[PDB]
Amino acid sequence: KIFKPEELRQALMPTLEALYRQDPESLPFRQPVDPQLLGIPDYFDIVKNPMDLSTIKRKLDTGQYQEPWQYVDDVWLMFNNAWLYNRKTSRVYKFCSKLAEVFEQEIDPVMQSLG
Ligand SMILES: CCOc1ccc(C(C)=O)cc1-c1cc(NC(=O)c2ccco2)cc(-c2c(C)on(C)c2=O)c1
Repeated sequence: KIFKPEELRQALMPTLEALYRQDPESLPFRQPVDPQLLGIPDYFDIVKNPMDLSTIKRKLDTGQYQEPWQYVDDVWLMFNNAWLYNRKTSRVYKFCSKLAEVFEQEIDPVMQSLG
């Protein structure tokens, strides 16, 4: 179907806020990765399509998504980037896995209610 921006925002924002409420696990993901500020200069050699919570939130707030799977795609892109770049034993990788667990619990009833 065709989705109105306000409809997508009201339905999907709670799933995004569930990620933000994870503390400390959302902290690596709330703003875009700046490899200079973080001291990880090889980041963009590995992560070619960056994504983060602030970008997703702004896109959802300002109507940049036409349909809900575009939002889901961006969330998983953020997770996949972090699992690709960070080592399996690293703190940031483990934090990512926690966010993905939360997202999987929240997203399916919302997607079913949408469409
Ligand atoms: C270099 C190691 O950091 C990273 C490496 C890789 C990635 C990714 C997303 O692949 C992200 C980080 C990372 C981590 C944290 N915090 C913690 O790990 C933490 C908090 C408490 C305990 O541990 C904050 C920020 C951060 C940002 C993005 O914007 N601001 C502002 C920030 O502070 C970035």
